[PDB]
Amino acid sequence: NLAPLPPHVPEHLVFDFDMYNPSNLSAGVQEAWAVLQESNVPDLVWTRCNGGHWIATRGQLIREAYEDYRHFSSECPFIPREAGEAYDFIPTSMDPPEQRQFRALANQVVGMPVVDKLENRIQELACSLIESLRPQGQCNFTEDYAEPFPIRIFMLLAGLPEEDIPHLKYLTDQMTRPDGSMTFAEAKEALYDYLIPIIEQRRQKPGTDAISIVANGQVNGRPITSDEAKRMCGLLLVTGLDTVVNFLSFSMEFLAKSPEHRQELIERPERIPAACEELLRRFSLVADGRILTSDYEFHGVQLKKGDQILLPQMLSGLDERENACPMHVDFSRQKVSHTTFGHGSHLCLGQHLARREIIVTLKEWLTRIPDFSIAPGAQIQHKSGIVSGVQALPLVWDPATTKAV
Ligand code: HEM
Ligand SMILES: CC1(C)[C@@H]2CC[C@@]1(C)C(=O)C2
Ligand SMILES: [C-]#N
Ligand SMILES: [K+]
Repeated sequence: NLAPLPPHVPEHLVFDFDMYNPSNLSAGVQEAWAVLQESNVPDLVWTRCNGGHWIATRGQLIREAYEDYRHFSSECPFIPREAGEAYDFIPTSMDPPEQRQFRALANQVVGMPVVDKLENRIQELACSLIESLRPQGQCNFTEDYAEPFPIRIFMLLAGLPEEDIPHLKYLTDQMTRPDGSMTFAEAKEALYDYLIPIIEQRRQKPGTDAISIVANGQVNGRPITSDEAKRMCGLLLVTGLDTVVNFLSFSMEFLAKSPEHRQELIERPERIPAACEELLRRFSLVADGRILTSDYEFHGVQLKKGDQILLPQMLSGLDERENACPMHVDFSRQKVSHTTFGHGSHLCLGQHLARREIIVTLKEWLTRIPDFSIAPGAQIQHKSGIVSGVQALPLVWDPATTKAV
């Protein structure tokens, strides 16, 4: 239901947006969040949904808030409060100065130099998945590619068996888009239950995989603790299993619906990187936030110590103040402004991996299956949460229009 309005919040600022089930969800998840940017809606509103919390609705305030870690702390970054309180992943639950030492370690496992180590495997897996599908003339995109492609790359990098994917993917989904079977804290404890013996094993007998690297790592010249190792590795599983998986489906849904845009990339494949950036703006999908460390007046609004504020990464690039005609996809857009990978000191470490996976998917799919569409009569359903997503994506094509490479 709606939580009682706290005394410090003016009634004129209330807008009861539900981030886990927004009212306009049938029109598409980005469209549903974009209701927060309609002419009647203030820059900063309070929703009584999900325990009650602020929402910044415009890219200027979202950016400003992500920059100001002094007032807007990452200690409690998820809504609802019980999720944000339980949330203890590293580095994401930490503020500078303490956060930074852990970033460098995490960067060692998921950063640009590891994208180079994985380059050929990424390329090979994309091609082999797509070639297997190509003659079928149809697929369920979410299960047949969007999941297996980034997840199998992640499980390889982490040296975890592919048979563990259904369990880990269930747990990860409960943290970002819960179905009600588990609280965030239960899902977290089950993820840690999984990781504890693995971290033990790999500190005793280190391998080359990402878990071994983290668990035997140093932070600013000193040994990482077992606890600390567990809390990153937890973060890495979540990051490996959810965002790219969902983003791929938004992108491919759009391409299936937009022959002109597919055409553009088939005829001008050099535009694929710019196209990746524009889709990252248009189909942005993350929304977490921060907790107020003290009473603070922010843009004429009185925020109180301990208030949660949702700072939707998704909204900055959709803000017409940042990008003209923001719901239009324009691969030639001159300045693509977005905060899809976050903003400030927690800027996504995985972004170089993500872009590689997106760019590879677009190139290799369009090479083999240039001409495809949504299955006739299918209605595509989205789901909203910390990371929003696509429930299912049935595609079809004529195998006669495809090319085995
Ligand atoms: C399209 C795909 C992706 C999107 C949209 C995305 C988005 C984000 C966002 C918005 C944050 C910041 C959260 C905050 O400020 O509270 C973040 C942090 C992070 N991401 Fe990603 N991400 C993607 C892919 C990945 C991948 C594939 C990995 C793993 C290889 C990854 C690893 C991380 C890590 C380790 C952090 C934490 C950095 C820190 O807290 O200092 N991300 N991501
Ligand atoms: C909000 C995020 C995208 C960011 C990386 C994974 C994620 C789900 C987090 O818990 C922090
Ligand atoms: C990041 N996910
Ligand atoms: K916490």
